[PDB]
Amino acid sequence: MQVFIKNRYGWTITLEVSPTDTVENVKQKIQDKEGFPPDKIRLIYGGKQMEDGRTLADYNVQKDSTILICIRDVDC
Amino acid sequence: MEVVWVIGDEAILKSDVEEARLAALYEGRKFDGDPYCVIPEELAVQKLYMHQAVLDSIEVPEAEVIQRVDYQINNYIQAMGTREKLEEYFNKTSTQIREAMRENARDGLIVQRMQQKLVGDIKVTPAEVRRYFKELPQDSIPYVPTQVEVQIITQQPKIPVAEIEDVKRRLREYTDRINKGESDFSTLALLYSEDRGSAIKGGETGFMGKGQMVPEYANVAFNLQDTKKISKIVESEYGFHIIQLIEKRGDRINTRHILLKPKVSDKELDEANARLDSIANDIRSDKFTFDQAASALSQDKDTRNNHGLMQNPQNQTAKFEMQDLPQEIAKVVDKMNIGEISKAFTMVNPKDGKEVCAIVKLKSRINGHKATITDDYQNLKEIVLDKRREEALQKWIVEKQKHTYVRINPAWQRCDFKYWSHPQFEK
Repeated sequence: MQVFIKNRYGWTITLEVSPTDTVENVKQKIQDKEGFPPDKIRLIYGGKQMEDGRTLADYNVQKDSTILICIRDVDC
Repeated sequence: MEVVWVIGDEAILKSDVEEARLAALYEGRKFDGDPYCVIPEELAVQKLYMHQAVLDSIEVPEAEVIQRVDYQINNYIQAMGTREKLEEYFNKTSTQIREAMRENARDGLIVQRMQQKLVGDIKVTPAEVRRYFKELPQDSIPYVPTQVEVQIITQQPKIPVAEIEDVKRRLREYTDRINKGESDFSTLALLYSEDRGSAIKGGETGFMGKGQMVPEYANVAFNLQDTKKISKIVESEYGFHIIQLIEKRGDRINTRHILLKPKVSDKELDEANARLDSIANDIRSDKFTFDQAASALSQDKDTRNNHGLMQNPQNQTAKFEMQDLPQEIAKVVDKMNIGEISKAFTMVNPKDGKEVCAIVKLKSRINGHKATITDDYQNLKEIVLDKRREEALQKWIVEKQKHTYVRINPAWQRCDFKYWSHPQFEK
């Protein structure tokens, strides 16, 4: 149950999730794997900024779909 | 036609529009108007500012640009944790990133100088501030977030003598082997120089004016008489150098160098924090005050002459919102009472990239509140100032475009533009 995380600069990882995962948790799964601080992470799907207190189901995040990332005070 | 908008002899392309729309996307901007129209117009307004800046010879010294870039990179490393992540995220070396960032930093600083010139003489009176706010709804009073004042004492960790000696030993050995034909300068720089950006070019800096080099390096480099002699060991803020001349070409010199950095260990960081904790203990004992300790003992150039009081670059005052603080200080201050002195902690200062050790005192904390004219004047005044500045710049844009060559792609003719009432649709 995996999705792609992508920024605007050639960087993309694959991240293991569940549709029941909250957004602040995927942001934790990224800090776990790559070390970025989640209070600074911004996630975007279908052009909407992902509210922390919601789930991938709530945004209809499908599998092998791409989530966009930027980081506050770095690139957004 | 890929051209959207011409300003003078500069074109805004559809690809430029797409990039700006994606930037707005990642920033999560919300648009009251049509972004198809709003964004190209914003790109054209930017070109008007740059255009006027050419006419008015508004220039930004390269020094100030590099300082802003270095400041941002350091903030970036703080946000990303490590330099190595930052490099992965942009998928570029720190020096490639510095290069890319300089254009945007220069242009940003040019526009800001252009705007200050255009609308810097705007003033507001207290009566005007009161009026602006009296004349608005109840739910639209500005909230002033919690703001702290913070005093700091900093000390660099001490490098053990044996480590400085080890660096000097290697530099004399590199010097010896190159002089004797046993090793070439470029190979030793590739292998050993810790200036990453020049090392991969066999130590070559590229051409540089005297003021663009740290002074200890400039002194030594312009005294070099030929392309064979290796300079004496010279210490700079970056570490220890040996320098060889490549070419004097005009007023600027190209050199190659090998930079060695003495190592800071956990042992020296611990010892520095212990000296600072001892200083803190004397202040808690009232042997001397925090003000006196900062003025006598702190190595923080920016604050040591004013009792260690930190200055907020955001609002020009001593008042910080918690997010305007260096992240290591914010985290310590958050747990602190007024008047407390922190345990000593290691941080990376954002102005130079160097690990330093610090203690901070919480001078004051003012909890969040609705603003009042009596006690939050500066806060309310800045709001009103910024609105009057904005109104002046909008009026200026309308005058400037009437005196500038402009052409708009006719696929945008249905747009309601802010600043152009009857634009010419040729290009």
